[PDB]
Amino acid sequence: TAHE
Amino acid sequence: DLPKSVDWRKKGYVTPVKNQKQCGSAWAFSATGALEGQMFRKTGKLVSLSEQNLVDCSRPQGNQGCNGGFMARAFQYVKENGGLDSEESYPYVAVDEICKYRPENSVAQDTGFTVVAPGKEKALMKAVATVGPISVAMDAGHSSFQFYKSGIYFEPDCSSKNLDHGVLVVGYGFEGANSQNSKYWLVKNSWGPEWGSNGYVKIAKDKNNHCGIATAASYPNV
Ligand SMILES: [Cl-]
Repeated sequence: TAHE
Repeated sequence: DLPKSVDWRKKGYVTPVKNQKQCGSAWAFSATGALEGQMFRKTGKLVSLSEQNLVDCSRPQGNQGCNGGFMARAFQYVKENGGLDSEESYPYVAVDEICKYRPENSVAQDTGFTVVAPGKEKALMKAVATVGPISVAMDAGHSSFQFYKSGIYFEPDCSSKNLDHGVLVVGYGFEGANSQNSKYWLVKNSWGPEWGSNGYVKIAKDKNNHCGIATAASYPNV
């Protein structure tokens, strides 16, 4: 849900 | 005229390599890395900053802790929050927990952030040379990245637009004697000192924005  | 190579680690702007472990919080390590360099530029003092503080407290700004997030949203939280605690006072445990931000333990502030033009590697070179380490997103979704060890990383299946991992550009350089040949970005990862080259990776530079390094770069304004 975005960068991880 | 920009220098032929830059390495902010040799000037005291960068903390030792950290490890996010089993939590999708690289966005938080990238953000603390950039704020660490800007606070060092501002005060001459290097102080490790709390990734956990960002994981636990920046959901209102649109981050989702161990489930992912964005460095720009993290710098927005620090601005709105009025501060950020140190690594020491708000330790990293790699799981989503209750926000325990304590203003008396804040060691950093920012007023917002600056963005580098999307996809412009020479704008990023200029930012790295004149400001300090820069937060960036990249496509790290490959076994070749997972098992990277040394040399200039180049992956054919890399994407310059669909990115999945936050990192920190601490400099740039080249191999050999020609400063314009086989160039690379010096990048700090958050998978521990044991991964890659003492926790770092050299990513191909000026090769059509390889892995999206200059697609979403930014730094906090201190
Ligand atoms: Cl971001």
